[PDB]
Amino acid sequence: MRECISIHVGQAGVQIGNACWELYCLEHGIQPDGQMPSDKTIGGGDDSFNTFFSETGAGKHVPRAVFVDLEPTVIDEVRTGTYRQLFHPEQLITGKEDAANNYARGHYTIGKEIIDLVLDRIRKLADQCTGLQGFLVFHSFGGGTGSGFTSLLMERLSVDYGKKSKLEFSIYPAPQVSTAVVEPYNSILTTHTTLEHSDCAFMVDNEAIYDICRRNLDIERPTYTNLNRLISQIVSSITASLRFDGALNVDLTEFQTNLVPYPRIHFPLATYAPVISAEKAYHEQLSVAEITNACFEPANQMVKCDPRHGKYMACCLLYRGDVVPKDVNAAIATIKTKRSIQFVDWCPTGFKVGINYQPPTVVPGGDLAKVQRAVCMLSNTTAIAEAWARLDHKFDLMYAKRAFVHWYVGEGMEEGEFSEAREDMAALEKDYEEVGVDSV
Amino acid sequence: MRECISIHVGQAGVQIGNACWELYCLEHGIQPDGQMPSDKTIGGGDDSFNTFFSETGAGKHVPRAVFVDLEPTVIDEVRTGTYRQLFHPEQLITGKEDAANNYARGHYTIGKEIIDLVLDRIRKLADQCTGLQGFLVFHSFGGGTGSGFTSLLMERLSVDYGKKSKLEFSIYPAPQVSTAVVEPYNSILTTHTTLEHSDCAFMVDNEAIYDICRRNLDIERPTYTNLNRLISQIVSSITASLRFDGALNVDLTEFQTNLVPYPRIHFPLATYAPVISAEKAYHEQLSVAEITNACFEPANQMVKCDPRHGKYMACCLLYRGDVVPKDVNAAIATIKTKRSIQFVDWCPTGFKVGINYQPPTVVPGGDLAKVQRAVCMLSNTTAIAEAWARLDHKFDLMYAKRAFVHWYVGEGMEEGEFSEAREDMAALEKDYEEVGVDS
Amino acid sequence: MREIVHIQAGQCGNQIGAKFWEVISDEHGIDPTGSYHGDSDLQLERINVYYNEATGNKYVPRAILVDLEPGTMDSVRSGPFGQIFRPDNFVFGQSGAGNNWAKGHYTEGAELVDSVLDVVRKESESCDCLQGFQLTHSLGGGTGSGMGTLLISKIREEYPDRIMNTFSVMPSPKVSDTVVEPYNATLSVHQLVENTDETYCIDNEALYDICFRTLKLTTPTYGDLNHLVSATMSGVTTCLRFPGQLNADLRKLAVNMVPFPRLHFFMPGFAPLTSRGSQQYRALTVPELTQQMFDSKNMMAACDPRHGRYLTVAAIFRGRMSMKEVDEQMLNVQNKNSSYFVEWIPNNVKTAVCDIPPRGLKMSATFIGNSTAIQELFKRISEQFTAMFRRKAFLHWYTGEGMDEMEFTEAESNMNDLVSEYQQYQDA
Amino acid sequence: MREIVHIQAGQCGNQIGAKFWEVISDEHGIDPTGSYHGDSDLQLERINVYYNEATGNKYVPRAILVDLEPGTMDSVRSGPFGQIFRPDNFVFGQSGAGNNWAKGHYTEGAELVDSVLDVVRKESESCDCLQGFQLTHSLGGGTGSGMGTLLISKIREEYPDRIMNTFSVMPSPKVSDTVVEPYNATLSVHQLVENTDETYCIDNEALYDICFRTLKLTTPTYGDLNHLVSATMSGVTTCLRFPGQLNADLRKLAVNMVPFPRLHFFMPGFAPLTSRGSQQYRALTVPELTQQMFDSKNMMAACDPRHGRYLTVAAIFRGRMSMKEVDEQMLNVQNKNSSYFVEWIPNNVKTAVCDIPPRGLKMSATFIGNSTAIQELFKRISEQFTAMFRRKAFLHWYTGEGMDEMEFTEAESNMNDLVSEYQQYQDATAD
Ligand SMILES: C/C(=C\c1csc(C)n1)[C@H]1C[C@H]2O[C@H]2CCC[C@@H](C)[C@H](O)[C@@H](C)C(=O)C(C)(C)[C@@H](O)CC(=O)O1
Ligand SMILES: C/C(=C\c1csc(C)n1)[C@H]1C[C@H]2O[C@H]2CCC[C@@H](C)[C@H](O)[C@@H](C)C(=O)C(C)(C)[C@@H](O)CC(=O)O1
Ligand SMILES: Nc1nc2c(ncn2[C@@H]2O[C@H](COP(=O)(O)OP(=O)(O)OP(=O)(O)O)[C@@H](O)[C@H]2O)c(=O)[nH]1
Ligand SMILES: Nc1nc2c(ncn2[C@@H]2O[C@H](COP(=O)(O)OP(=O)(O)OP(=O)(O)O)[C@@H](O)[C@H]2O)c(=O)[nH]1
Ligand SMILES: COc1cc2c(c(OC)c1OC)-c1ccc(OC)c(=O)cc1[C@@H](NC(C)=O)CC2
Ligand SMILES: Nc1nc2c(ncn2[C@@H]2O[C@H](COP(=O)(O)OP(=O)(O)O)[C@@H](O)[C@H]2O)c(=O)[nH]1
Ligand SMILES: Nc1nc2c(ncn2[C@@H]2O[C@H](COP(=O)(O)OP(=O)(O)O)[C@@H](O)[C@H]2O)c(=O)[nH]1
Ligand SMILES: [Ca+2]
Ligand SMILES: [Ca+2]
Ligand SMILES: [Ca+2]
Ligand SMILES: [Ca+2]
Ligand SMILES: [Mg+2]
Ligand SMILES: [Mg+2]
Ligand SMILES: [Mg+2]
Ligand SMILES: [Mg+2]
Repeated sequence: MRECISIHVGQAGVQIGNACWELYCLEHGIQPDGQMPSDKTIGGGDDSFNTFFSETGAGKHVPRAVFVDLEPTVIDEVRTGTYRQLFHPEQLITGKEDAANNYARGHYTIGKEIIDLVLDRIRKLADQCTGLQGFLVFHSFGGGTGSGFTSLLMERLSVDYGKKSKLEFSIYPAPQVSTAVVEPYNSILTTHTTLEHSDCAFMVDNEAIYDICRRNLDIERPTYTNLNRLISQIVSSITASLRFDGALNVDLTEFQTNLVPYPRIHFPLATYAPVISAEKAYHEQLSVAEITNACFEPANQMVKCDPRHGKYMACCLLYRGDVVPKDVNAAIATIKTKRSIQFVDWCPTGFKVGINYQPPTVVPGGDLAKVQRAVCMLSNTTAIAEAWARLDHKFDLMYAKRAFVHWYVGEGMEEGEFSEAREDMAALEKDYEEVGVDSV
Repeated sequence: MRECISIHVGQAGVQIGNACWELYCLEHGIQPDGQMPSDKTIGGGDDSFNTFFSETGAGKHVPRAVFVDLEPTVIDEVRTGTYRQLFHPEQLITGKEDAANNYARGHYTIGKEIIDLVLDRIRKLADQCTGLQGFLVFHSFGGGTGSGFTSLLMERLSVDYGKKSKLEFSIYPAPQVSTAVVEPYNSILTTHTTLEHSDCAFMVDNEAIYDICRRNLDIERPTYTNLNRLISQIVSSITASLRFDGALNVDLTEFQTNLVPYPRIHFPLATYAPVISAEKAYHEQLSVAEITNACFEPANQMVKCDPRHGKYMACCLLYRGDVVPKDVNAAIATIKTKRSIQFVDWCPTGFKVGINYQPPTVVPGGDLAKVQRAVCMLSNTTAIAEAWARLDHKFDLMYAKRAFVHWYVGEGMEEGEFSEAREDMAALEKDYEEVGVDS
Repeated sequence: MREIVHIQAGQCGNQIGAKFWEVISDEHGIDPTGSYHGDSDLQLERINVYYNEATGNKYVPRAILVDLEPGTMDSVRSGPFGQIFRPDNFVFGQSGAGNNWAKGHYTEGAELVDSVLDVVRKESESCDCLQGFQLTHSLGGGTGSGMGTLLISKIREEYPDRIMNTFSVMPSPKVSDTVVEPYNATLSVHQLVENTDETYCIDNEALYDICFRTLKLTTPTYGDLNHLVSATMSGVTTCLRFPGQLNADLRKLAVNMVPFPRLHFFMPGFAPLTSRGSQQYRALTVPELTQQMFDSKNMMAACDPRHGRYLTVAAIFRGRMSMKEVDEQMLNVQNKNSSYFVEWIPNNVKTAVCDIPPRGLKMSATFIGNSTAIQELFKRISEQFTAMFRRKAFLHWYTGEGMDEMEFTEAESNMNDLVSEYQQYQDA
Repeated sequence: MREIVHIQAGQCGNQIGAKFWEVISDEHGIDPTGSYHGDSDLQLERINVYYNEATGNKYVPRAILVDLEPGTMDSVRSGPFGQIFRPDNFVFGQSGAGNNWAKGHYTEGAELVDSVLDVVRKESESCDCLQGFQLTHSLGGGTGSGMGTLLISKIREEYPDRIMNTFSVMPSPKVSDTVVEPYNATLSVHQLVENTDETYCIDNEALYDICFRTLKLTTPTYGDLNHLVSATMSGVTTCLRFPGQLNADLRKLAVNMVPFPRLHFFMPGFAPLTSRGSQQYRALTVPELTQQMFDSKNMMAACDPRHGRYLTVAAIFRGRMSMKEVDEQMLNVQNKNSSYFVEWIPNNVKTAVCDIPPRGLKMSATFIGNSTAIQELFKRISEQFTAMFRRKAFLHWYTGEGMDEMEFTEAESNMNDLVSEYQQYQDATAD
């Protein structure tokens, strides 16, 4: 009941999916062959972990997930890796030719050849559900498949599932690990296209994650592997409310009510603490107060922006591990008197708290120290608009000269689609301004 | 024998009725069984007690009474109680849900549905009367049933038995006891609708009975049982002339003749003496002069008011026990010289005296001590108009804000009835002022 | 006036309702299986007001359990006294109401409502002479607020002449689940004003303040708040459940407590409330109960009664005590605060005494006030509503379920009229 | 897989093509017989891009050898890896082309083009997923420049959505004294500007100057020039042949490197290039490599990047090195030369690192630049064309095959336009 189907699109979506499902398996005690010794319900159940795993008669716990990519090399690693026995072959869909970092190819030329097959597999997953709650979609902004195919997919899902809720986990481009100079184009196009079809979207700034790995983890040159293990910790914290239950656990949809005051303003800022290496964790024991203060340090955000220069519209704190409410309350009382936390005048100044008692988990060979308690903060702040502004600026620099545009026109797109998307971004920035202005 | 029919309406009427019929049976030596050994005429007779009791061929003596309540829990007590065998089922009429302290609900909503059954049961008792003189009606002012249903009943009795007399025993609301906020409303509404259908009404103020029980019976917190046993002693004093051989107040018309010169001013003040605690071992026996003086003490009255600041229209002294006329005349001679007793100019300054030789009976296990002589004074004095002033003032306070009025309009009554009743009360206070004052 | 049909809806409605049934079942000597094991026939004289009799001297609560998600009612089945409820009176959906009044009232709720009415109708049919209904719910969520008020409207349609009585929990930022609570509560109050005869306003802000300031609990849980609610619900219903010098029912209570049809929102209160642990054994006295029962800090809906006037007051004392001392104390309390009681309703304070104290206490007192200071409560919600509504924040959760802004504007206007009505009698 | 079809036309095309196959066969562990004998599995992960897998574990170059004269064919066949090429993929004529572009493009070449297309089709039909074609040829002669650009047109008509990639050797008088080379080149650039998606400009003038001035070689031979070509071709195809993230196929490279369809002519460079005497006393480091592949004298096109602006740049490092250091060095060089990079294309320098170094080097670096300064190359060929066309020298040589004079005028005006475009984007500002 309340099942969630995860959809991993493109290299970023797939590799992040890999990280997440390995971590989920560790958190629930599911082995790489799908067996879950601790589950005495054989063939099914209504446990909290069933929101994410279906069960076969032979006792296998199978991710409610589809992995999709327009070329095979990335999914082939899943097909031959440690968790290859976890997924049914039908959940892993690949084409033969990718989108060449081109949104036009992902949404049209190549995407149209595989979209129906993908929807058919999603339908098979949906039919196994007694109360499908919605979808979680993992993709990059910059790739041709992550942008174009994801947009196409979201539009088709709005047709087949109506207003059934669709959440995004989106990789926002950063120069340090960038693979295309056209990532700003793809980013603006996909954001314009999916804006109406997404209910909530968690952006992960690759530069922010890169910086956190370098600073807090003492990793000289962080790879995708480093970044993805951190990202999965954030995703796990966000979905823990769906996968575990407890007296003080709060469902993600309850937070979602607080996080989205208007349909378009649906981009929460995530912060996660503590991020610390084993070497540095061997000495300090980080208290509830310490990790909560960490949440209001700009260097710990998943998107580079300055919340001090914006206004808050919602703050949710998602604790997991050894945390009792008395200590949360005392911590929050401290932050309210030491930090510059300005709310809009139309929204109550209050922190929404959820606590999961299951301790954070680390993957063996990881870089994160095992800690006793952790917190993920989700806030809706106008400061996240800074991220849109930087992207829009790169778009404008190239689009004034129409650089690289012929690659999109050649694949059937028109310049009108570009200026449409950019005006929608301009309106989004103006929206973030209006919600911040004091009432009359 | 001219027969009299008692109607007990609502909780207060029913519980007071229980107490009265218990006391009647004790006074006439009628067993809870219904047998009366002293009655040698089996299955009939023309004795004075036959005015209140019928007879069966089996020697059962049946109260000429009817009990009506719109909910069953109070009459159930009559059914499963000591004198359960006295009555037969046709005499106890119960409903399902009550009038909720709402005059309109008792008169209009629920009364409409049960009035014909009640009159049918009354017609059955009247059909066994060779010469019915009229009705004695017991009810509270404040209850929804006691006020609303009673007034509907009085209207119908005036239609079905136009010639017969109707007497009221009415319980005036008092906070010290158990009153609902809207009792003043019900009190004025019922007084207005009943005014022209009642010939003589005996008001008992719960506040006065309460204080008599505390002061003279040393009862810390009087219950309904204490109050009703004292009230029934008063009621017994008033009806004894109808239940025993005698020549004063021997039929219901005589109550009106002796006590009510003006029909509207038909609210006699009852004063009773002595009230002696049954716990007091050594009590000195009061003389005729002493109990007769007590008849002029405000503390002994059924309504707290000051007869000194009013005018008398009639006075009736009813003695029970060891009393001779000589001592009554001596007592009257003294009281007239030591008290402020002013009568209206258009009446004689006099006293109607009645002596019943049989002494007051006290319920075994009650609060009242057996005495050798008692007196109940019935006086038509304008001082009782104080009771109306108090009531009308409370009415004005709520009605000025239309407080609670929606409860009454919701049952089909018009807001105008409120004003009509209040003007009728203003006229009643003015009538008293004319009879009693001399600017 | 005998039977009351009880309905509990949503998470808060079912949690407080479950405690209500635990507490009064203990008082009436009913064990979690429905068998009587008490020592007094006082316990059974009016047991039929809230319980039906089955076979084997079994007593079954005349209670209907409603929710749009199964979680809370599974907790109720698993909790203490879970076995006591009629299995067929559990009516629940699977979708939930997402803390959304519109979902509870118009879309998800509309699909479940007829099933609930089948159970209500079946229970009413078994009543010798049905008095009316009591409903437990919160106003800040979706099921209790939205579907509870939908249920009330349907029941009034099928039983227009019965008393509708609710125990309604008001939201507060101090104990809040979502920001949209002021929307859900304003929409519900508009329904209550129109379709209930008596509503006990149980304010989560006051419950929190009592647990914090008075009982010295740093981290108040819903369990603490609900123990306060259970004690107040037991006290207010005492007169209905036990024999005494008062043969009352819901209708006589309403006629005496509600002078104007819209002003039917009561301010409940309980005494004693004492923090641990020394005083816990100290004998409490009638003067202390009476003074504590009238203290503003002891009220379960906090609207300092000193800022308003009392239209009516009912007070219920429980345990063996001196009724003379009770009278003296109530009289002196009135004499000491008679500026706080409207002079145009004579004798507007009524006292009742019941011999059976609640479990765990030698004596207690329960307050029920119809005070104009309740306006502060509606004013508080009104401000939270307008701060958001003026910017139309969060409206999309409601507009997406079919509602439009006019309905919000209407509810807000109706509630401001209620405030100014209460204000009108505060100065008369 | 994502297969590439290789085509080599003419003398130059077949010489540099053959060395290309020799060098990458060594890097992937393929012996001259076509058997695999390497050690690392990275050698076979993407072997399919350039090799078919036949029976017996043999690997056959997906290559087509074309010429208008039987010569070379034999030298290729009697060379180091001659027995590795598929016998049916040799398509040769006899008449020759005599360094006459018209003979290659319109007459004798046209007579042979259909035989070549059948082999192209036969190789393509067996590709699991063909990505495009690469052609090696010269612009100075007749077969490679003339018949090569004809092959390009014919292939572009049957596979219009595939990438057309060329390695085009530019003519210089310091290496070839054949007089009509300036004409042949201009006719070829006219074709390349319109029918190829990406063209590596391999300049014989620059290869000559690197050998003379940097390697200090008295008399540079074609073997020297071709060793530079083979090192560059190895580098610029590293990302295609080994597992990697950046520029992993022809289309992603083009999408990253070609901001405007006509400006698709790349300027390659290689590092290290060290004179024999200095190698012993010159450290081989990441800062050394980065500094040197941005040096104007190290470009394999005779031009000065300091004279123009970089539209886009791809840099590829090979061998065991520190990713942190590469990142720091590449940013350093962009910071210290910022004015040389157009400001309206953010993040226009992309960097890949492959762990497998080329033969004989601990580490190397390959530069692929799309710079406006390449206009200098097209100006040089334009100068030599206008000094040979004003007096109509040799025109008959081409009119004798049917060509009108305007075809020379259009191929020249189109090249002047190409220069003007490079200048247009060289001067465009962002503010
Ligand atoms: C009357 C009480 C105590 C008391 C005071 S003096 C005496 C003899 N007893 C009760 C009040 C009962 O209505 C019930 C509400 C109590 C709520 C508790 C669940 C509370 O959460 C608990 C943790 C406490 O703080 C106390 C145990 C101190 C509680 O008894 C407070 C109180 O007034 O209890
Ligand atoms: C610079 C070189 C090596 C080196 C090793 S350590 C260092 C600073 N440099 C190699 C690089 C190899 O890619 C090959 C290009 C050389 C082409 C040869 C045909 C060249 O013409 C040859 C005759 C030479 O000049 C040397 C033999 C000195 C050559 O090995 C050095 C050189 O520049 O190439
Ligand atoms: N965090 C993270 N970012 C990644 C990962 N893989 C790619 N990216 C980023 O995603 C962007 C490129 O999108 P990709 O996912 O590689 O592209 P794709 O969806 O495969 O699209 P095409 O290859 O064009 O069909 C760049 O900004 C990369 O840095 C990954 O595993 N983790
Ligand atoms: N003296 C005395 N007063 C009583 C008794 N019972 C009720 N009262 C008073 O009567 C008034 C209330 O009227 P009730 O008789 O209870 O009401 P009811 O006629 O049953 O009408 P509803 O119950 O409203 O339908 C209050 O003033 C009570 O104090 C009683 O037995 N004796
Ligand atoms: C069954 O429950 C109750 C029912 C009632 C009352 C009440 O409060 C004491 C209750 O117990 C709490 C009641 C209330 C208030 C009154 O005055 C505002 C009144 O006049 C009168 C009353 C009650 N009557 C008396 C005499 O107390 C009747 C209605
Ligand atoms: N006092 C109290 N309040 C509660 C309880 N549960 C929820 N609430 C309050 O109810 C509101 C949320 O309503 P809820 O009952 O959860 O929503 P529903 O299930 O849709 O009807 C919030 O203001 C909560 O503070 C409870 O057990 N006790
Ligand atoms: N770098 C290089 N250039 C060559 C080679 N062979 C010929 N050239 C150049 O090729 C041009 C003429 O090309 P050629 O192969 O003879 O023409 P074709 O065979 O008729 O197409 C001249 O400018 C030569 O400098 C070679 O092996 N390497
Ligand atoms: Ca299971
Ligand atoms: Ca007889
Ligand atoms: Ca449904
Ligand atoms: Ca039905
Ligand atoms: Mg991919
Ligand atoms: Mg009654
Ligand atoms: Mg809830
Ligand atoms: Mg030659």
